[PDB]
Amino acid sequence: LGKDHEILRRRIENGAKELWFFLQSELKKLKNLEGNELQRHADEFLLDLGHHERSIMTDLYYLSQTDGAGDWREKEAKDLTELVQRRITYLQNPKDCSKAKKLVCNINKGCGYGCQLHHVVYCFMIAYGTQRTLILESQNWRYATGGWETVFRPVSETCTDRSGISTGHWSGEVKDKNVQVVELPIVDSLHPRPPYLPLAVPEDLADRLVRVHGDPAVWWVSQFVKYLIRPQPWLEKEIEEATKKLGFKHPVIGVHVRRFHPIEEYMVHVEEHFQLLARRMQVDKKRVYLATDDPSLLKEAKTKYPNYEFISDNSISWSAGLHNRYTENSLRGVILDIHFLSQADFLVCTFSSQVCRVAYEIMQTLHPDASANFHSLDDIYYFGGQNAHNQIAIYAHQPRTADEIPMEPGDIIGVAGNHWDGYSKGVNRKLGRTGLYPSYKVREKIETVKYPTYPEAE
Amino acid sequence: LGKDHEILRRRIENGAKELWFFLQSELKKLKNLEGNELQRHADEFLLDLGHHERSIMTDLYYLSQTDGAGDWREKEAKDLTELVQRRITYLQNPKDCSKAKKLVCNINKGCGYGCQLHHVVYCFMIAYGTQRTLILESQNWRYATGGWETVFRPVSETCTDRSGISTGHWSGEVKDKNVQVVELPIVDSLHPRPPYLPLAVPEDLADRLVRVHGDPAVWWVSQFVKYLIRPQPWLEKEIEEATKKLGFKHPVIGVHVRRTAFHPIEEYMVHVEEHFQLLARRMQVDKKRVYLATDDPSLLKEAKTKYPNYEFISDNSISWSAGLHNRYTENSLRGVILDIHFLSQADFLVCTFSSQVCRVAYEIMQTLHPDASANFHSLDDIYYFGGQNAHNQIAIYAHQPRTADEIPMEPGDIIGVAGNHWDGYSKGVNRKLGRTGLYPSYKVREKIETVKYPTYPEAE
Repeated sequence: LGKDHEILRRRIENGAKELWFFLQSELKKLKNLEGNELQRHADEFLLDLGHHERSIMTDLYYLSQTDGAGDWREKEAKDLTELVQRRITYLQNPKDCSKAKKLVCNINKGCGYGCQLHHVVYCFMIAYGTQRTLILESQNWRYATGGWETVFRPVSETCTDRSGISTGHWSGEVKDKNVQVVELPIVDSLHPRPPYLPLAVPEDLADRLVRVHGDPAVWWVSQFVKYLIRPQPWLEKEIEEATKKLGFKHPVIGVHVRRFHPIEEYMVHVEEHFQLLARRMQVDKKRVYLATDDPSLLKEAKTKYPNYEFISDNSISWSAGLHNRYTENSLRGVILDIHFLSQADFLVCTFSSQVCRVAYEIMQTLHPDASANFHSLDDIYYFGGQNAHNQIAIYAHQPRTADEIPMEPGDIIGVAGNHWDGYSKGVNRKLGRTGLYPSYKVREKIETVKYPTYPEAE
Repeated sequence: LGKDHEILRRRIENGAKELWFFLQSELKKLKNLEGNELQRHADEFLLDLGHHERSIMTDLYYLSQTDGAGDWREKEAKDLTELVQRRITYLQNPKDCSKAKKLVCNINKGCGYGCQLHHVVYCFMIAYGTQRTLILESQNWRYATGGWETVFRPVSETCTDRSGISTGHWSGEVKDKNVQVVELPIVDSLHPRPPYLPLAVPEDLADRLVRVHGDPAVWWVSQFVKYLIRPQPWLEKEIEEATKKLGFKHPVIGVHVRRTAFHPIEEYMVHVEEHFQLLARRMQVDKKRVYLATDDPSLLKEAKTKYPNYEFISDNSISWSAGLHNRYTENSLRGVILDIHFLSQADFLVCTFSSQVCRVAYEIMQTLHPDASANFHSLDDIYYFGGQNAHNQIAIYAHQPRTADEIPMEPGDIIGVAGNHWDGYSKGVNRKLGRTGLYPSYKVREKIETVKYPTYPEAE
């Protein structure tokens, strides 16, 4: 046992105990107050509770790093991603492309870039589960009519055509067993649905992922996002150029405001996380990378928060003007916004937005475990077309109001979202009742699927 | 890293985060309430907070045990005890008693049993640090005039005689280097004071102690209590007989109510009930049992009627099991020994640490578990040893006072702690500023003190 590990564990334990002592005393005094004197004491109470709670979270962070734990998690998370990327590269590059089993995906889904990119991810994951090389068709792509390879590297180096003896639309893995080239439609009306969909994770990787990562579902999704967005050299140059031009530097918190939530809703979580980071590092300046579709928000945020340095992409052209002809005008902004949001140390946004979801997923590829480096103002993490997200009640709950649902340990709860107020909303599937329940009284139900493991990739 | 260790660490982290969400939401609702709506909401707020807080503590307990941590902590605590007890046994049993350096302690201090036992402990710790065999003088002991050896084993098997070529009262370890037999007085007016006193721990054990125990100071004190209270075979049979006669079984919480400051029984039982609610999260509590030791003869009846679901066990004996032993021990010694025993054997201790008896029980409790430093709640004082050196802390987070009763602090300020008010604030002196007042208990860290004790390597 590590000495620092035990010191930190006891201070976390005693810190939470002193917090319980503090809460009982101040709440007792709070009961004998009225009116304006009650307002001040409650506000001072909350300010004192914030620093106390952040000291517990700080010791918890030190605990996750102490006695070689941080180095092991970086090493283990690096081996897991290198294993998956090697499996994907092996699948994507068969020796003879003319006799390879293939799955065809068309990027031209009737939606925006964030939704279109998630379409190819859902394509890629199903291709991975069916042992089919992913062939991406992207002619007349709305963001770059030259195709996908105009911006990113091709999804394969040896097999990029759709030649084969037989071709058919998706109708089932067993039914399409002897169909060489299977065309996959959008997830909206896919039938039959294979098991190779979020939020399940590969059964052969589940034990190692749960040990290393707080949300293995996003990590699995992120491995296909990571492979897809391997940039062409010109784009890699542009990204490095924008980093120098914009002065993107750490520490920095990414904020994505899609437009309704005022800027103050986003900033109260930015200010709170900067106070947390200040407990364990020097914060030279509070930096926020602002990505928004509201052009009047940048000047609103700068004047409302004069002690914050706001970094944002306002360019009307690529660094090299030659690239303006091959990419649609709005592709530059979304690629840069998603990049810098994914590079940030913390992400404040709304997970109902595809753009923040993509940035959150890429963030998981840049750190051993960045599952908690976010705060969404509405939805929890999800993937379009995922199977049902279920939780398991660990502690009993008896409803206080009619809006709450009862829970017994072992009950399967289908969560709709987290209200970030101590309660979550969902359906108790054992009863068919939908309502609120304490968020701490449930745990996540991690699903697994028997994927191919591709032993030849070694 | 172990999988359960990582799952528990995250659930503790996420459980604390959801607690912060819950606190922010409900406190914002409380700001817009009046009268009975405010009272009823806060009470339901407290009830929800308690269960939520106990789930975090429960996960923290599981964290302390996962992936072989519990078994390792037990074997390491066992090795540290057997090492110290070997060193004490080696010192106390020299081959040639006539030539051995000695320290003479007289048990007949003008105070009660708890105070007298701690006097010998303070003797034994100094004798350990000065490499002198402890010679215990206990004739006309007010609890057993036949001597200390009437109840417990003698402190030595080979050297209980006080012969030496020279003798003198304590005048300092340097001046007494050639005084073979040194008489040590009470700690009250001891001059000069040696470094072998609480709350410092031996520096050769300090690293392993901090790694394994939450309060190494009590553990170091408990080693000398453990060696002294080695019972004679008849006392060992009495304790075994009283255990069966009282029905003492686990789980059980020890409660000591000394009333000769007054605390109502509810002041103790709120922490008794809270700890049983905690234990009910990780074990099936067949019955809420309490061992009650008190100097108030009417309290046992009061506790039974006010808490009908509790099984109250207490010492009520008028004599030993074997009546022969009544003739050699004073009547009150039986109750104190049995109370200290069963309080120390309890899974949790609720009392007032200003009472010597509860402190003795808390110290002995440390010899019964790997780390029982947190298995208590005192209604007043924090732990202390009579005559200890200044108990200091180190401020780790800055504090700006809100009221005139608070003191400011900066990281690194040595804080002399006077006590913990158990309301989030402690009371002490900022020695840098010379100011005394309140400060948040979580903003300071314990300052562990070390002393170069002899290590007695020949004892291996």
